[PDB]
Amino acid sequence: SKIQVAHSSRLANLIDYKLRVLTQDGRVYIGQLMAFDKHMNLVLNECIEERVPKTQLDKLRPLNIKVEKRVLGLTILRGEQILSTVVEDKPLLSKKERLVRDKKEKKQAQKQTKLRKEKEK
Amino acid sequence: SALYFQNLPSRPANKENYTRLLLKHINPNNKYAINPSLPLPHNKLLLDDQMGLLEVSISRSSKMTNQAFLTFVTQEEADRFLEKYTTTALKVQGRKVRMGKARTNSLLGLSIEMQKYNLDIKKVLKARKLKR
RNA sequence: AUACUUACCUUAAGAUAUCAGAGGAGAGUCCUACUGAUCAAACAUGCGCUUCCAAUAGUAGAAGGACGUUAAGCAUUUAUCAUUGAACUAUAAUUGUUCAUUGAAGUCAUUGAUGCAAACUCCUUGGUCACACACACAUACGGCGCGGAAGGCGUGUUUGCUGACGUUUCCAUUCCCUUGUUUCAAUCAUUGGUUAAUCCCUUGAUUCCUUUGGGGAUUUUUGGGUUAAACUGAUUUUUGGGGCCCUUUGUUUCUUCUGCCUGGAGAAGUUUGACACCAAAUUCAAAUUGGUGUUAGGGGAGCUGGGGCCUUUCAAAAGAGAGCUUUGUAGAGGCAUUCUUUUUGACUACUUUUCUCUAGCGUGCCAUUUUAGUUUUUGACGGCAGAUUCGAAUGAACUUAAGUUUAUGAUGAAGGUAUGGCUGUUGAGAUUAUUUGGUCGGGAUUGUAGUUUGAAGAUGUGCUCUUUUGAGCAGUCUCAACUUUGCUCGUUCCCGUUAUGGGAAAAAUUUUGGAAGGUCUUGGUAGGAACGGGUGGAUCUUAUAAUUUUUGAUUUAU
RNA sequence: UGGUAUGUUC
Repeated sequence: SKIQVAHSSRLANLIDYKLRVLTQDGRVYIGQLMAFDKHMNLVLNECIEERVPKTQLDKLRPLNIKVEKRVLGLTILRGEQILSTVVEDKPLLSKKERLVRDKKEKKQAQKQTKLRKEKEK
Repeated sequence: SALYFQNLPSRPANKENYTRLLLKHINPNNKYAINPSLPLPHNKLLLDDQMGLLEVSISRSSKMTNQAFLTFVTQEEADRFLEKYTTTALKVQGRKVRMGKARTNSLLGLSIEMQKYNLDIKKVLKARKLKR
């Protein structure tokens, strides 16, 4: 889908990407990751869960496929019953804009620590 | 048998993607337009599309970034093209195109007509005179 | 907010990339602002790299959807079991048919569910960008504009996970304009250049005076100095016109106040601060406490990091001088000699037979000389025909004029000019004769003669080993380094001399690394370096291969 | 050698 996912990136670098994560059933969840852990428990913002019916599976066996989509919103999915994750869609704001946003967050956090040091005195 | 197409979209950075786009916008539900990741056949001096549309030709030169050319099987397919549309703006990505008969036909047109190679040698000599 | 009581708890460890070598500490372990290599992270930086970035010369369209409509669209499929009564098909827990009493749960949904298919409408995204509405291409497309988004590859610097607190008897320490943009015209001021007047220093030239030399004036010739009458590039104050935008929806969104569509503004402040808002008990308002979010964008001077080009200087490598005849030294390597006998293996010559280009001269084959022929060249040159043209300079004709044709047509340029050809000249490629030359026997079989090795004798100078024809060293041969003598070729310069030698640079020039300057482009501009942690977050190992993910009961098969 | 939460008085 001409996204060109990064060639040397991991889960700390794939954050806030619109993932298309596959499970053991095939119940594909599409949404933005915002956190993970050692067991790969993924929170998913604006997530949608898509499946294929049993009648559509005969047409899928060797065209249009009518998938069943349900809307989950902000969910938190476990890492046991998942199989694979890919990157489907890029986020809204770019890498330089995320860098400027992270510098603003660091400056705001340093200002908050200076405010806590001023309130402690 | 070359046709000059003018007021075409400017910048798709790949040439074969613009070829797929143009063969999609000439006729819907084409064999090569509905299926991506298909190797485009090259025709040297094979029918590629229906209604006689043989191939296209674009370039990245700064003087004619928008407009391009197309070539067919023969003059009868071009006459059928201009008799099927008959002064009607065919739709592409956002704009209305305009077609015409070019003052100089394609080199593939010379390959079709002469085989029913000196002009390539003349063009090489003209390029040698221009690059000097 | 202080003071006190009560309820719960008081901590799994070890470490921060890997390999090789050297040194230190009393086989094993630790350290090195120790050295080389790999890898990781950060910041810059470049690869004619890879993909994408939506009409406005219109009322569209690309990607993703509608958890939107037509749509109760069209075609199909299901909507509980058991006992008994009046008939009953009947292997069942009377299954099947019509009616009912009773018994346990009892998805809603049948406008339901699945499949199929078209049209309409609406949402989120973009460079809705700078020039032009243009004749390119077999080496398939001049990817040689300003950027942005995603990614690959390559180079340089720093560090070996990163961030807060404290200390340093550590370094640090800038500003200016702007809060719709752009263009054109008018006016003031400033800077840089050109022309002349009051002019001035030097000089090519003109004129006059005077003592070889100099002085007066002009050309302000050449360069510079004073002043600013005229012209040109740039900045700035004000006014006016034209184009676009105002969704900036709280009318610029950095904040506050005033204020706005006959306009787009004015004033103040900016990171130990300020502004706006939410929540509350104190019984209006007001005040107090806990949090949230903002403090922006563009341009310019200075400093600094990095990328590319050019110039100056130093160090290193080739060029530099090389090739050869002679001497001495000594390095490496190889073997020392000769005859006879035997004929162990090889080679040559001759005999017999067989086969082969023809068994032999010639013929034929091989080299190639362009001497000649034939043939070929996106070969080259010149010219002819489509008009050979163009520097449309000039003359003439057709013609208002333009345009066309033709000449002055080699004075200069375009291979010819063709999108059909052709002429003549020249070289090169192939063949044959020839300037000429070489070649005409080879393979298989049989025996002999000659040379050398396997072996025996005599030998050849001496040392080590040894049964010995024996192997190593002095011996001898060949080659490389120093060294000298003359010849030849030769980079540059000089000299004997332009034959050729002598001397010097042992050079001019190419590359790499380092030092400096100029120009093009980009980023940053207020925090940074060291140490300390009963510091916080990340990464690895073991608990942890056993019910909680991660060391398996999800390919539905007996 | 401590932390979290809660209730009274100033």
